[PDB]
Amino acid sequence: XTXPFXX
Amino acid sequence: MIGLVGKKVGMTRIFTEDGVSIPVTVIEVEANRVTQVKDLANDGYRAIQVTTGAKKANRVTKPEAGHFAKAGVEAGRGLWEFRLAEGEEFTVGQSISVELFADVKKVDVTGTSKGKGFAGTVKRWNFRTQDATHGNSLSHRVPGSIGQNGKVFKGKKMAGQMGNERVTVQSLDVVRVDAERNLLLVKGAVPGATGSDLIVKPAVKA
RNA sequence: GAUGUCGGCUCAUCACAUCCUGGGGCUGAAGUAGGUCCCAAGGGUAUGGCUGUUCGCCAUUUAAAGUGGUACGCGAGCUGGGUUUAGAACGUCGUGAGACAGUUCGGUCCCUAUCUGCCGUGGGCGCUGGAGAACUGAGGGGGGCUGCUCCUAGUACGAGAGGACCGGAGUGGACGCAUCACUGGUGUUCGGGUUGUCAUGCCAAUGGCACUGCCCGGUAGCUAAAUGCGGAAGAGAUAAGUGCUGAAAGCAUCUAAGCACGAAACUUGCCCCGAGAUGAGUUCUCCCUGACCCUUUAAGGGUCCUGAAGGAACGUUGAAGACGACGACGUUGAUAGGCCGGGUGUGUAAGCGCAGCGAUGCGUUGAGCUAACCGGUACUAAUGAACCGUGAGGCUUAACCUU
RNA sequence: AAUUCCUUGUCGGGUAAGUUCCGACCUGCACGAAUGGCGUAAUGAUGGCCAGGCUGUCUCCACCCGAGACUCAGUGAAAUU
RNA sequence: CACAGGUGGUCAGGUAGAGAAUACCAAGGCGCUUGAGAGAACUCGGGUGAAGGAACUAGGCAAAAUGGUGCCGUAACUUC
RNA sequence: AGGACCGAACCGACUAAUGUUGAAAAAUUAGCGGAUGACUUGUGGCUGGGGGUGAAAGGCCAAUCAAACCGGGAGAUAGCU
Ligand SMILES: C=CC[C@@H]1/C=C/C(=O)NC/C=C/C(C)=C/[C@@H](O)C[C@@H](F)Cc2nc(co2)C(=O)N2CCC[C@@H]2C(=O)O[C@@H]1C(C)C
Repeated sequence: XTXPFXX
Repeated sequence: MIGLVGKKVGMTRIFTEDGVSIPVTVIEVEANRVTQVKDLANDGYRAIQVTTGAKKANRVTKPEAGHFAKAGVEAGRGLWEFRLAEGEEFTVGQSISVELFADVKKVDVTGTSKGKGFAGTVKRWNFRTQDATHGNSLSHRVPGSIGQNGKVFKGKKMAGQMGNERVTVQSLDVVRVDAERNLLLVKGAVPGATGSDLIVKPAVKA
């Protein structure tokens, strides 16, 4: 959700 | 023509009269002896079989005992072969000295390299190390990519055993030949560590 | 009911529409230096400044700083500046919530590798008696770059200025292998200085702890920035291209038959692996020359005796090593450790004595200590043994024995 | 310009070379005066830039001391299929 | 969970030090419920480094060192 | 004297690395910031779900917040898998 998995 | 078998005794410095220091790799070329003389009627190539050194009586095998006793030559520490250039002739029991290299002026030495064991790509293939800081995550001295978007091509430079293999240095200048001491002063460095056996043959590259 | 996106880093790989080097044709090619086109992919093919950038501009180099494919190669390899969340501002639009391919500051990138594949390294079996070595080399990799300077020659050319191919020599850069004698780094296993502190009863003298307490040096070994070598020459067949002879086609023509030149490509030669090359190779040497039974009577099975050549295991070990493996030795013995001597390094120990008010200094003394190194030494330990594998090696054919 | 599309505006300074930075000009795509304007000493784990010093960040990595990785005995795990 | 976790109060030795910092100790309490051997790549945590010294990179992350006491001395600007 | 200075406890959490089936469902190590104050802390108590509280982030309200948890309406409805 935050950008690339899982930022 | 043919070469010989000796021992790497080490390295020292030779000072000339003009004040120059010539690196040398001293070699203890003990008196060699021929063991077999092979021709085309039986084997199919003109070569010889030479040994050197000595060995313990109660340690050498019986098969080789007859192989050496056949030629009436005391046992050695091994066996090697040299091909003849269509103009060489020898006989079993013949002893060969270091004077054979009296008028050659150059040789190509051969021997086994030192043992580095399991080595990395940097130690082995001179790979470029990645960034040590500025984000690097457990990938400092690693190779990196090894392919594309689906098999690693054969011969891919990787980590593995480094050393302990046949190595041949070429066109080494000769400096001195002292038959009294059975020595040979070869310029430069050669493979193998002190005590290891190595081959010395005239230079084909001039 | 998930194929993770620019660029950088790293590691690369193929194509040739060739950037350089190589070989040629025409040239409005004098020469030097260029232009154009052909053959050629063997190897090689910048560093930095600004920018997140690729790109691009700029500076300075280079023989040249190639064009492209590989999920605009490569995030179960790294990065996370950019893109691409939630936060907050400017500009702008909207009454407003909010929004913009407008900008700006900030902002968790997970995975112990089952298979394939790749780099390395072993076991087992096989190759037809078995065992121990040395080879053949079918095949497969590695390597293949290049500048400058001098002579040839201030020659040919040219009015001068300017300034050669051909051929030879030397010296360099980058890359690559090996090596540690030299120059050096490392050296928490050597020595010494020294702060604070605890302890060894105390002084003296030592040791521990504090990043090896902080430092100065430094053996072996490893190692590069250090020093030696290397790219080839040569040969054969060729590409573009140039040809001789020569008809078809009375002449002409490099070709159709024939024949001679021809490049860093290809095949060779240099280096390494290499008989699991199941097409399983070749040479030398060594060891085994039993008594019977029974049986679907056979490449049959079992018992008693026999147990070699050699190997393995075990052990002491290695400039060999992840483990296996490989190498050396095992009392007929220097394999390791210790011990003796020596060398190297550290730098005048301790103790006593002398001087001085004392801290300290001097003499004994270049003293004592000293790791892995050199040369020697059986003092200890590597044990007699047993464990291991056998007994003449099939059938057929041809030639020999008994040419 | 935390605002400027054209744009790395133009000039100058600094650098061997500066799309960034500072100082000026104004052609203000689309600043603007309490949703405040222009300044402002000091302050800031604030943003941007240039220096000195310092260094293995790098050129180009090398060696060493430790904990794992590796082997042996013991226990024995987890994810996908 | 036999957990690198959190926390309210009280007692507060000696040497050095300004100090409840820090370093070595006392009292007293522990060595952290698997170990042995080897001494490869690579990773983690550290130490040293030839010559150059930010050329690294989006951007100088860490390290080291400046680091303490006393004395001299101390710019622009300023709300003094 | 000081919402003053350096700096432990204490309270915080700017950077980096490790870890990321972790020792740990947000930590460790190295440094870092405030440290007489708008400070911090113990015990107890009160404000309560379209409401509370909020030096304001759509933050917190028992590891859950653009409307908590539990139960019930309830076998909500699902023209979609
Ligand atoms: C605020 C968050 C940005 C947001 C992300 C949405 C999102 O749901 N991302 C999850 C990623 C899913 C992936 C990687 C799935 C793969 O199985 C297939 C893809 F690979 C195919 C593919 N993706 C893209 C292009 O092609 C692609 O555009 N994206 C993949 C990475 C994120 C980016 C994207 O969607 O960004 C959006 C922007 C635009 C608003």
